[PDB]
Amino acid sequence: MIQSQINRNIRLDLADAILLSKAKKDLSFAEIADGTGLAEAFVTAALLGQQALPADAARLVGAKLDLDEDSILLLQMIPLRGCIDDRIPTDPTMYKFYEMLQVYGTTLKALVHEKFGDGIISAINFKLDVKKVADPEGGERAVITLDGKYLPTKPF
Amino acid sequence: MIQSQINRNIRLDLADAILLSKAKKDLSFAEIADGTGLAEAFVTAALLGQQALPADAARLVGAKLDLDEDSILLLQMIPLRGCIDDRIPTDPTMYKFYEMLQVYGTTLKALVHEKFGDGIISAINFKLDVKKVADPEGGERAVITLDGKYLPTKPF
Amino acid sequence: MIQSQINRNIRLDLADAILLSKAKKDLSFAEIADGTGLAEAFVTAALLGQQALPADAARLVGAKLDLDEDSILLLQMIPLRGCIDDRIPTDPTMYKFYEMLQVYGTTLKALVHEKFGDGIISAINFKLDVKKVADPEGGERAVITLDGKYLPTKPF
Amino acid sequence: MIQSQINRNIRLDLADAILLSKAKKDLSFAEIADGTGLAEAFVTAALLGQQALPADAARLVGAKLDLDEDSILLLQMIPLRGCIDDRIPTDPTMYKFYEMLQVYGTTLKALVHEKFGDGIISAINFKLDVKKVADPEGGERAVITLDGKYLPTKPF
Amino acid sequence: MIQSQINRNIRLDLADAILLSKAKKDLSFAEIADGTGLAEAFVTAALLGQQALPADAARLVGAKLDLDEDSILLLQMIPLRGCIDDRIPTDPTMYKFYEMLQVYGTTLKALVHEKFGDGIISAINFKLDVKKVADPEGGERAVITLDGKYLPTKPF
Amino acid sequence: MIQSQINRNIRLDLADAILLSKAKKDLSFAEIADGTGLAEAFVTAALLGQQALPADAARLVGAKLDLDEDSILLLQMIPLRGCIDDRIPTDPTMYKFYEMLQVYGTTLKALVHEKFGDGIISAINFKLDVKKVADPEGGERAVITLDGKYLPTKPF
Amino acid sequence: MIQSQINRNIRLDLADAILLSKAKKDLSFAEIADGTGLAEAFVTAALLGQQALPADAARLVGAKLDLDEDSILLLQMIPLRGCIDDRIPTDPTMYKFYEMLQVYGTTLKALVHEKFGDGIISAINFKLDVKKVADPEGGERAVITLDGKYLPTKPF
Amino acid sequence: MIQSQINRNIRLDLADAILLSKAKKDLSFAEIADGTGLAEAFVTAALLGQQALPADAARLVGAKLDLDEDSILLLQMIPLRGCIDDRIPTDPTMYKFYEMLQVYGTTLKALVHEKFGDGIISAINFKLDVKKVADPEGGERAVITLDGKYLPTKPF
Amino acid sequence: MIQSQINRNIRLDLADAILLSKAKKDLSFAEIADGTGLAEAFVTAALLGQQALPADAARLVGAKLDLDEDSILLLQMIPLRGCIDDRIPTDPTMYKFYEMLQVYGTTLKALVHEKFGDGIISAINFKLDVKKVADPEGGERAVITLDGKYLPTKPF
Amino acid sequence: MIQSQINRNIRLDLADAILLSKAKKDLSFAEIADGTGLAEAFVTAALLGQQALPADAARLVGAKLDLDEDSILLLQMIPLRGCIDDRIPTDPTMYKFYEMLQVYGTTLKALVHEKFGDGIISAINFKLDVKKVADPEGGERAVITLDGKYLPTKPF
Ligand SMILES: [Cl-]
Ligand SMILES: [Cl-]
Ligand SMILES: [Cl-]
Ligand SMILES: [Cl-]
Ligand SMILES: [Cl-]
Ligand SMILES: [Cl-]
Ligand SMILES: [Cl-]
Ligand SMILES: [Cl-]
Ligand SMILES: [Cl-]
Ligand SMILES: [Cl-]
Ligand SMILES: [Cl-]
Repeated sequence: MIQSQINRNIRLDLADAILLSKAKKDLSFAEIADGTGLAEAFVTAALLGQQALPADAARLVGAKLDLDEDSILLLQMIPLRGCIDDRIPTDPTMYKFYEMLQVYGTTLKALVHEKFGDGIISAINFKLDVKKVADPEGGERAVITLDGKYLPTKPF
Repeated sequence: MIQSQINRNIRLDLADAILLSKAKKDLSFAEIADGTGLAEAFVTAALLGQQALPADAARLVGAKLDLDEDSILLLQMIPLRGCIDDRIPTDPTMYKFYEMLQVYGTTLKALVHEKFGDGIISAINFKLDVKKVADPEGGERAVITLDGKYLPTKPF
Repeated sequence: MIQSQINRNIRLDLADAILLSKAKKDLSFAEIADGTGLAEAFVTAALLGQQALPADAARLVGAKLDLDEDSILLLQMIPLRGCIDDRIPTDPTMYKFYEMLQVYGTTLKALVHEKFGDGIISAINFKLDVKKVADPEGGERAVITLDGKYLPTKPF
Repeated sequence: MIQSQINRNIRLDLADAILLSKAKKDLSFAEIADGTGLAEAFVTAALLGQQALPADAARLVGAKLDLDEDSILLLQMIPLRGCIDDRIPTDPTMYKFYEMLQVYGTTLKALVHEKFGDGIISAINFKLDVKKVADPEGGERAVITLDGKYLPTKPF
Repeated sequence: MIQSQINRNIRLDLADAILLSKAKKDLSFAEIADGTGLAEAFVTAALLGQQALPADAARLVGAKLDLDEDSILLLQMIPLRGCIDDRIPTDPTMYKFYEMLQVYGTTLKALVHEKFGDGIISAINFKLDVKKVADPEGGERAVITLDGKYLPTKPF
Repeated sequence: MIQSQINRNIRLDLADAILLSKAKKDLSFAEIADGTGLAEAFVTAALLGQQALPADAARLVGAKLDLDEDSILLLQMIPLRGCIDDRIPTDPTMYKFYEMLQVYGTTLKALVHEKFGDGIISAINFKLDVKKVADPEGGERAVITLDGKYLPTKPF
Repeated sequence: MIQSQINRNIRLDLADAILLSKAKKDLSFAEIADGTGLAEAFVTAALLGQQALPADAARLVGAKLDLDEDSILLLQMIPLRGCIDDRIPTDPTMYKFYEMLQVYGTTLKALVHEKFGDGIISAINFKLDVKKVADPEGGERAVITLDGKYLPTKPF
Repeated sequence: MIQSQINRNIRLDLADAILLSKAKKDLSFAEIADGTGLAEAFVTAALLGQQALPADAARLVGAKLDLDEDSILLLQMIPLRGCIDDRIPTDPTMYKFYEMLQVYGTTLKALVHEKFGDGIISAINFKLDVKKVADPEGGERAVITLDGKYLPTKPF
Repeated sequence: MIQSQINRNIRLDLADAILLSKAKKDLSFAEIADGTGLAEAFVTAALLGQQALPADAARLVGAKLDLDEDSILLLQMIPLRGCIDDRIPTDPTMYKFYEMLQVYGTTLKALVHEKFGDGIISAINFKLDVKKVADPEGGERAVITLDGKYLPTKPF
Repeated sequence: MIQSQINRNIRLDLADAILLSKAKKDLSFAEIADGTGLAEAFVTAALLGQQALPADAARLVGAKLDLDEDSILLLQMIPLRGCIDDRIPTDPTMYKFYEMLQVYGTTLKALVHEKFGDGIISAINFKLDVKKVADPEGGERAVITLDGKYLPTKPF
């Protein structure tokens, strides 16, 4: 039977223990998500308390990280989602995504309505991925792809 | 000589004036960006107060929207950027982007450090586009691509 | 061409003007929505800056309330949604709905997960209605029906 | 003799103990509420620290979840209600109920005053239920019914 | 037909107009409420935008303050209630009532539960009055009486 | 010699222990303050961390609740007062009192200045009591009396 | 009859007009307060919207600053007090008094409870002055005296 | 070698242990500071985590309160200063000093600039004392003196 | 006589006026500060409402920007300082100085105490300059130098 | 393989442990960073949880401070950065750098755009140093140099 959480700190504590294990084993997130059938981002978001793993993926990543039974079971719980400590990120890496919203949120609204119509892009019916790409000027670029279903507001 | 703003309300007031004129003339953002050299997202951001237009583009959009000279000039100022009224958006369209951060923010961090290293994805060396694609299962998907340069932290 | 807002105050200023005109003419919301083809909840929300009316409905309610042409046009814009002044309602009537969330919000989470799965009830593919019902123990009850599409989260 | 709580953290910690014991036993909220004489939504709220169970119900559920006597006693205490961590939910499932308020809160005010009068719909003399039903267009909808007593403001 | 507001500022602006008028006429609130059939605190609350006046009362107080027709009309509207600018009062006279809550809030909960049970003291079915008495050790005391209906929460 | 706290959490954890003790022994707040020479509301506030008990009261309540000697001593310190977790109450019982302030707070200011003059009603030279009184329309009413010294501002 | 305000902006806008007049005329606060029978801290605070001037004083300053009669009448009304824009000063001169509270706030408490007892030092029955006095080590110090009554807290 | 803190809770936890010890032994702050050569306000602020003791003072107060060597050493650390839990005090005693700033804050600024000039009054080159002075009209007055160097701003 | 401000919006509104004027005349801050005797950073801060100009400088920049006499006089007032609209900057250029404090805040504390001792670095006895230095690796750096006086805290 | 953190408290707790060890051994930060290859500001930031140490440096400082292996590993993780407890610093030493931003933030934007163009100064590609210079007038000045790469904004 589906089980769900109501206090994010139970899964966030476990996130921290997972990350300590990961480090001691010198693991990558790519290699933890290998063999689960599930994208890097999805599996990583789960370890970090933001998705549920199916029973088999839970058992497999739990094997790779030496997790007790209670942990493997926590990973299959539907989480109380929300990874930002207090609304606005302090961490520069995370912050720059928030800054993208402070610069473009209204343009994104404006252009979503023009191209699709009244309503929203889903973050539920949704995938993302992060791709490292060569910058043609030297260095590297991240291509983060947000792929969500257009959901129209339709009048009643 | 480059000129800059310190109070966002001046450009955000102009943005409202622009949208009314835009509505009266029944224009699209695609049409307004036509003949500027500049991507739709970049030109939309500027009208909405989040980017400067070069003089030529400013005159060009300004003639389309029948803007006065002060307005054409304001559009060339470097803005006091920040489009969200009060940190967290109320508007469902804008809010879903914020929610993507609440679900994936720590995943984006984790994976950025794994793939690139210690540093950040730029919001300044950056590009975004919004693309509509049909959904195999019916409907339209929005694919929003955030494209930023990786900037490493290096020890000193 | 679809036109969208970015500053809630334009439509909220217009809502206040509409509400004064309404009261001068001694109209109900029922009678303003009558003839539009649209549900009284929808037309009301539109008046109050939270939905867009189609042009014909905008002209009808325009004529009823004696609104000018720019006002009828504003009523057709896709709003910057968000009716609460500062996140938490101060008004007792509005506040009690919030209070229902403070009491039942985790129970709603738990029961959505058990009855539907991992995901959300949509507020976009959505309708609500308010019905007066006699209370067998004297007086009147409000039955408020919130009706939204289940959107699952599925792993990727 | 009636007993009451002043710090939510005591029943919320108990909430988390309950959900782990629930998860370990692979129980459902429906089967914990069975035999209590009480709605599923009522008993769940109580598990999650938002209502008091009567001693008979507290004893029945405590023996389902193997809880100690101090816990069975806590469940009968009148709680310090408020399930939301910091005012605005971060969890998308919970958040969408809040989003319903951001969009329709003033419509609900307007329509309660129109249909009932000056006053409020009670969150106390109140019930709720959640039903799953097929959507004629395909998929499933949730029907959440909020059923409260109208309490008039009467002048003095 | 009943009419209601959704932005407190329209009625708060009218409050400031009422009070300038009152000052110029050197009127008290006792005198404005006289002949109204309504308690001083009720009529005052209404002038200050926190209650609605019946039509006769509104015309009567408007006669005494020389208010235009729209104003007399605004006083009959159901207000968007909430007199505190930004949640916590800055003004020392108002702040003390807030302080009484910081000191006695939890005692009031405890003693409401013990004396009545699980539920709330109504703020809607409610009367308020302020009485000046002599202090036995010299000076004056304020005896403020909050008189609200007990509404139990009962299981469902 | 007089002893005082600077962090509310010491006394509030103590309150949680007191309430647990109290619940086991199935005591009321009536019976705990009995024998104390002090008003029910004063003694309850003290147990809840919002008042100091004198040593004899501290001893008498400590024997009834079976508290250790360090606790009986803590009960005697002058508290770091402030019972609301985070400024606004989430609990519907405590919240109605905050709502009374949102509706009537400016009316209280206004009427205080009219009856007494420029200054404040004391919450330190203060008492409160709660009484049940049957409502002749049916059920029960809570009559809460707030009784505070008037303290004028006088120019200097 | 005493008149009072409920919106601070009305008196704060007047403070701004007073200050520009005061500058045009190159006046000091000492000169404005002279011949008034009142301390410069008191009179200045009134001009700044935080105290009420008695009628005589009000007419005296109003003459100095060339104020209209509505402004002289406003200076006699009882203000909605609170001079800090948003809880915490941004101004370095003002902020430093706030920093004195962050460093020494708990000490002040501890030492008021030691020297006087349970209770508070008044900000209402209160005098304030500011002296420039040379520093024996060189330069100038500021000596600011907060002279307030001790208001005890005792059982009931 | 000078040592400093970055997390206030280490010294604030110690502060609570000091106060429990102080109470158990029934000491006063005047007697803890006596023999130290240091002003009572200074020594008290250090005990409460807002100043650092020199090593001999740290040893001397540690003897009187029976503290361990880890504690005595902590007392000598330069603290992370900030005694107010969350910006605005909840405690009536501490709050009144905050209210003094809400009333007199702009006046203190206006009178600093008049009497000294453009700059600030120091909270660092600063002392404060608290004297009891009986009132001509009866009871006692607290005369708190804030004595800080004046630091001008001057153009560069 | 020294004249000071107490509402930042008067000088910030002027700041905007100055900025439009500046842009119309296509002037740099470098050139406006020329001839005033004052550092470009000082003169710019003044224009932006964060410093006062001496009469002569105010009349010079006044001539340059075509300001009227009330303005030239506002430029000479001691401002109510604080340039950030709502505590945390939204603008990427201003935000990165805030991020400097989030990353290095505690390091600056720790190193200040190690190198100078207990106390602060002044932001009043202070100056800053911004200098463009070529980066060896390609492009440009800004070297921003903050030059403040060490003000010790020492006991009393 | 690179390891990163998502919860600042793990490393902020280690920072507290480091500082106590550091206190006990009476070390300075200059000594701890000696032999590290790395600047003092860089290494201190790392101990305080705001930078990652390369393995050799981690091993060195761990030896000096007697840190266990889990700790030496932690210091190599990429941190969840953000040293400020709750956005605005309470500590006077930290606070003055925040005030520099409230006074000069917009001046820094302005001069950055004039001297470099549209864009930001990096806090990532960044060096920071703190130096003591004798004050020609008497005492010591702190010169903090912030040295960051300029990152331009250009249209796409
Ligand atoms: Cl969604
Ligand atoms: Cl960037
Ligand atoms: Cl949705
Ligand atoms: Cl209710
Ligand atoms: Cl249900
Ligand atoms: Cl109610
Ligand atoms: Cl008081
Ligand atoms: Cl008081
Ligand atoms: Cl200082
Ligand atoms: Cl300073
Ligand atoms: Cl950067």
